[PDB]
Amino acid sequence: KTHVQLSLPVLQVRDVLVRGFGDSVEEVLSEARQHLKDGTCGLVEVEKGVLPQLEQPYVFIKRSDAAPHGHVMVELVAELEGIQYGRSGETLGVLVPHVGEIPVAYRKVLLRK
Repeated sequence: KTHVQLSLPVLQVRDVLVRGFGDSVEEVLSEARQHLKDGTCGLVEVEKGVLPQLEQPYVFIKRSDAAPHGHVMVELVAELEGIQYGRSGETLGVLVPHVGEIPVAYRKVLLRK
């Protein structure tokens, strides 16, 4: 399938134990997709002071369209030193590994895969 329905655990930035997916744009997009597929991917909502507490390169989910079955359609954009790899809509948040942190909420997304 070109798209996959996912429910992403929303984590508080200060709870996150593994604060990024790796060391290159290509690695973080690779690892983010692997974690999304394996159900081991969390989402941190981007507010003032969040991104400086996470590791670059960042992986964003961004709105790709204006929402089947409650799932917002999203795609992955990476960012490293202020340059984005990909072009998409509004940030729904920043993806991080999930290693058992307790979420505050779930974000239903339809991931272009």
